[PDB]
Amino acid sequence: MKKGTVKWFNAEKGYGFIQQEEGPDVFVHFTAIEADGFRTLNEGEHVEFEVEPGRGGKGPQAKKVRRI
Repeated sequence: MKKGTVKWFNAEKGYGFIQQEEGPDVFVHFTAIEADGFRTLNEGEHVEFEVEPGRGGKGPQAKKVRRI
């Protein structure tokens, strides 16, 4: 499980990328956010994402994202 602030999350297409203390590179989609309402994050806000293996096109994906 990883936690960090988001840098940008395109809701139009349904994709985004979260950044941690260092800002590696995680693949997150609108269908990967688990919140109470509209599945999406906020630019400059904190959110916990669960990097998964066979989930992200590149590898580690936010299989489980949470609003913070």
